[PDB]
Amino acid sequence: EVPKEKEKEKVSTAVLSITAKAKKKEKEKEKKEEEKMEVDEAEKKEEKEKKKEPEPNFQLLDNPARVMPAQLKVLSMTETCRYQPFKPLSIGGIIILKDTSEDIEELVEPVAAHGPKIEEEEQEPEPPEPFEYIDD
Amino acid sequence: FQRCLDDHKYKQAIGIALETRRLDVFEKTILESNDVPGMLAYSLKLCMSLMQNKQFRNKVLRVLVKIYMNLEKPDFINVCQCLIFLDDTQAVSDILEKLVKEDNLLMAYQICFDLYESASQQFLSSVIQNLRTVGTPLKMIKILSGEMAIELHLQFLIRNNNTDLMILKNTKDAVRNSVCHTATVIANSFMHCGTTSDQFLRDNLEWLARATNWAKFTATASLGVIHKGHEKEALQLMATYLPKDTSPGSAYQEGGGLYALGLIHANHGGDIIDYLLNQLKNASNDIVRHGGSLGLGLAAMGTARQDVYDLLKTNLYQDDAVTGEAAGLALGLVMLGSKNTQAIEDMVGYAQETQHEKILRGLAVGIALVMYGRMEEADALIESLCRDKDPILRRSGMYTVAMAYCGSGNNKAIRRLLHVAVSDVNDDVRRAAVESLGFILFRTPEQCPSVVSLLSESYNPHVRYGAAMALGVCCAGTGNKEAINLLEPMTNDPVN
Amino acid sequence: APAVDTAEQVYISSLALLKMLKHGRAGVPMEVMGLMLGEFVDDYTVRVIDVFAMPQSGTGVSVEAVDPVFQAKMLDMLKQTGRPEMVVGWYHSHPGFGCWLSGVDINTQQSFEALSERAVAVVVDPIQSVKGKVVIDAFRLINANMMVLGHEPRQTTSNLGHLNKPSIQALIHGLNRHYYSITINYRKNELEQKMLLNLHKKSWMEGLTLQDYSEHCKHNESVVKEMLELAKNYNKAVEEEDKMTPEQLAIKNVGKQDPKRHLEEHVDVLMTSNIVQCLAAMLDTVVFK
Amino acid sequence: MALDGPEQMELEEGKAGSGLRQYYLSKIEELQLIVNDKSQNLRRLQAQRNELNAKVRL
Amino acid sequence: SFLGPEPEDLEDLYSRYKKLQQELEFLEVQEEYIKDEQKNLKKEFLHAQEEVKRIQSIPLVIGQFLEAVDQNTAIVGSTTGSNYYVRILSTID
Repeated sequence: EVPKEKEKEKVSTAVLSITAKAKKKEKEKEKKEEEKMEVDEAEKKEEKEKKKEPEPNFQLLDNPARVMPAQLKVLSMTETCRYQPFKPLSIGGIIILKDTSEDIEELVEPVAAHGPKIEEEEQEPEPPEPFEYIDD
Repeated sequence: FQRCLDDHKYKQAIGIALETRRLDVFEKTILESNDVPGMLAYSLKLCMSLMQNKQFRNKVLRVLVKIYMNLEKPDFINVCQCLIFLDDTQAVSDILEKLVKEDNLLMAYQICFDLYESASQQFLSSVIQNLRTVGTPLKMIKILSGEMAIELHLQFLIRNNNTDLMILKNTKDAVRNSVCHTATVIANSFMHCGTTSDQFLRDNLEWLARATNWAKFTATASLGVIHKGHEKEALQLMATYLPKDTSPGSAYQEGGGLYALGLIHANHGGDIIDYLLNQLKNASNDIVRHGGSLGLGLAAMGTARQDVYDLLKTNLYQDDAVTGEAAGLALGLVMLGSKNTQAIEDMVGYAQETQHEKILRGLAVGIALVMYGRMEEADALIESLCRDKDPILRRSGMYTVAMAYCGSGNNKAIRRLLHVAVSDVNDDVRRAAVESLGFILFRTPEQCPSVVSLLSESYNPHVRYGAAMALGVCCAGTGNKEAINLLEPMTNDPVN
Repeated sequence: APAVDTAEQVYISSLALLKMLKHGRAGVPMEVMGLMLGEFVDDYTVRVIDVFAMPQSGTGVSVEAVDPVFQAKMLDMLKQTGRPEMVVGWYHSHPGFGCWLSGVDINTQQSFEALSERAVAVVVDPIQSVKGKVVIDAFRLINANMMVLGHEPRQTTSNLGHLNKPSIQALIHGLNRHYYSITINYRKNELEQKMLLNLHKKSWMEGLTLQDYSEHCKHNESVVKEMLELAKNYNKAVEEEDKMTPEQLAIKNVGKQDPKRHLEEHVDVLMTSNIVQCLAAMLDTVVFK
Repeated sequence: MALDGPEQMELEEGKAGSGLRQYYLSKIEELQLIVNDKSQNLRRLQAQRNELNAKVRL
Repeated sequence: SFLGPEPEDLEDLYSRYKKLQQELEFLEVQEEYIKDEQKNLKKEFLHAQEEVKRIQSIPLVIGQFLEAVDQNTAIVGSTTGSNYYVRILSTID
């Protein structure tokens, strides 16, 4: 997170305790006829820090791949979620039978790259996009 | 087997067939199993797990590729496993030639994109010439080289990228950078892999100059990984540091700029290989030559050429200290995955000849790469190295077995590493041996925390460093519960 | 800076480690030093081919300790054999301080430092070093002013640490500031090792050699008598004597002059001697007769 | 199947093939014995070693 | 009579067992070496013992043992007429 930002917020919280404390103490409840003491009006100060949350979720083993029982769609050349290391089987699932990529065999697509046919079906537009363009 | 044939289960068939060791039997004695995904893939792993005998395994894998090749749909998974494991041209060539008949242009591409990630990088170059003859449905070349392929992965890496510079800024700004300099550059180099973070490097030019010694080399060197497969920015960044454009700073910075260049363009080497080749001839001296030597070997993978081997071999003979280390690694990279007697000879013999420490380490890893998927043939080599007079040579044997045996986990390989470790009190051999185990065992990764624990208990904290490593590699794609807890007391220990 | 400055591992040959130790030991308690003769290879390897000592004195490990007479004389010998060497650096022993540099050492360390940035001051095990397994470390000494400029971190890089304390935190502070226990490896080959392993040629005869039978028979008799005494003490003990703490055990299971231990020592010595003495005599008799 | 229940045929009927499974399981039963004693023996040496390590580190 | 899928399930029991047996064979090799590892640890030990031996030798001061309060630390009176609470090297009996 970086500390720099965190210091700024700690000082801003403090201003509040100082201001309430100031007025309240000043009122004489021990030099008027009534005495209920002015020492009971002893407040203290506060600050604010923050640090990243630790929370282990979807852990079968400490750092498997974190197996979800539920699936989502991810686009080629993207993790819309964030993918997890080493699942050859859980990537591919069943290829979608409405997409412009479909094929002759199902689930022949691990995270080692594959390019399915468009002979089988064409529907959705094809997007080619290397970094070739950016390089040269 | 006939009761089994009658039930019509392929899964039962491979298991029994295995026991018998007969090829016709594995396919089904009269062919009736035609499922292409699932059960078929399972056998290949089964044959590897139980058996430790290559010859029969290579025959089974190969027979299974040909029987499916006759079928209209072959699978791309089955040829990729043979291709790495056998180090045989045939498996991929057989399926792609049938594909000509089909004129599924599309099918051929799918196999090729797959081939590049999975298979040996060096091996792909030899495969290209033979595929052209059998015929394709040429267009194949761009993907198999890896030029096209790498560029598509770069759009993936860059868009998703998220990881800030800010951590690096605070420490560098606060106090003088020399030791801190090393710390910044490796963390920085690794995080921004395949994305544009040239931003930091370019303004904080001053950052690299303040450094000294090896840290200095490491700083310029670090850049290449960040700019992996950017052909745009790669040349520009490296220029400052090179005598190409002013303010080179020192020899360390120039050497590191060549190393970075070799890293960026590796595995599709085009225009860059010829410049670094000329530079190799020309300089042939210490700190500058180290990076150039290293890069040259990397650039050569995935296009091949003999010329790179000879030049690294002459460079090694001359007895330059710094560059010798790079030379050794690079000889192992070029020849790779076929076995070459010259490569193994030159690196092994040279170790004995030099008393210079940098050169030694470099060779020791180097002999290991070229032996990749030899299996049993590596045994004779590790034993010799271990038998040798020098303690450094004993470490070089451990490398040899580590690379070769992967893709199996066998009894044979483990027994000799351990042997070295007990016989010798010596701190280096014990630590060395423990790492190599974790690689052999990652084909049943659960075994590794049990064996590594025993060794960590020892009096030498040296062994413990290796113990940490052994676990890491084994579990590196996906791990276990046990692997993490073993590592955890060592993190707390105050031995550095 | 385009400056080298880093930690230097010392590659010690077999003649050089044994010789330095010998000097150090001979020298006790007076501080003794000597030069390291060698060749430099690589870019942090400083190799000690050989060493010679500067005379044993109460004035040593000073710039006064190095004599031109001994150094020249010693160098001249090497030439006839045809060995060219350069002064790679210097070694010393402090047997009234640890394996750290001391204040008297600093002047000498500085002169060699200025001359060769690749000359180190090596402290060699004498018998005073508390953390002594024959751990030899080589250090260079800088001052505080240099450290804040950032000269100090360069020196520390590229070495494996290890903690020692043979003389409290003051030693440790200097130890970190220097290089911080630099790694020493030894250059050896199998042929040299084997010469060091065997005590003598004579083991061949001696291993076979037996005393007098009468004396062997006496040994057996002496132990038995000894064991017989301990026996009474074992008998009460057996009821527990698996317990922690010797103070508690003293009353319970006769932990005062522990019978288990006494009996085990008596049994080990008796055993090995009787078999070896029987075996030898009997084997020799069949070959000779 | 079981280690019980006689039935006719074996040529391709398949009761024999299942019956062989019950015998295949006898083979693992032979093997389970070697393995437990190997774990116990390794453990014996580890106890002794852990005890030796503790002294040196200490 | 069988022609069902049941021989697949029966196969699996055997298939899992064979890989598990293989893991154990790795452990067999390790059992032989670990007996050797002890012998090497004893070698390291003996060299490590030389380290305690240096403190055990001069310079030494002579004291007199008042009594042992516990194993790891005790109460002693040195020959200076000053008493110190000090540690016991490798829990002397």
